[PDB]
Amino acid sequence: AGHRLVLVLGDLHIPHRCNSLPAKFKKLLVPGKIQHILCTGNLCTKESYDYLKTLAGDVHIVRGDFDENLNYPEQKVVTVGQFKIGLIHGHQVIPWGDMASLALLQRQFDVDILISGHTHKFEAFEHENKFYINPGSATGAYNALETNIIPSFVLMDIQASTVVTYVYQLIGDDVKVERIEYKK
Amino acid sequence: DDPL
Repeated sequence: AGHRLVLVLGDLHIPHRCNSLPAKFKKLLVPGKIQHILCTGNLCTKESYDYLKTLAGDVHIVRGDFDENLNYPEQKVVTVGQFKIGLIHGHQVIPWGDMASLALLQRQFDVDILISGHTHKFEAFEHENKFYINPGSATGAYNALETNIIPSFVLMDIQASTVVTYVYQLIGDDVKVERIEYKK
Repeated sequence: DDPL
């Protein structure tokens, strides 16, 4: 209806570390449903960019540290509905995934939601009025810290003052979905 | 539901 569906994913590392998204993620990612894609980077080649384009017309990608495409911006600020959203791959946040370092970027970008990746660990939490999302790695690709990476991605359902974030994780060989709500 |  009046909802805006945003797919948030990244750190695919195709084809160096993985060949494809999990079979059970691809069944759920069908064309014609998602309005926008925000990708944290590390695709890492044009084949995965083309795959995202089959899912939505509006694909937004920031530059990861293993991306072949050096034209992607380092970071991006977009507005969807009433929400300003920041996007960055996250290898620039020191130390990795530190919320103090993430918070300074939030203030620097003046965004309601900050999306980052690079850790391959899904996290979504609200902190001092602001919302922070890491979709993890959609392929479960190994990391330079690894320890059992779980494939995952995020869907944001944006309607009026609320964001409903859905987390899809591959745990065992079953897709577990969790739902977290954020209000501006 | 979920959208997928």
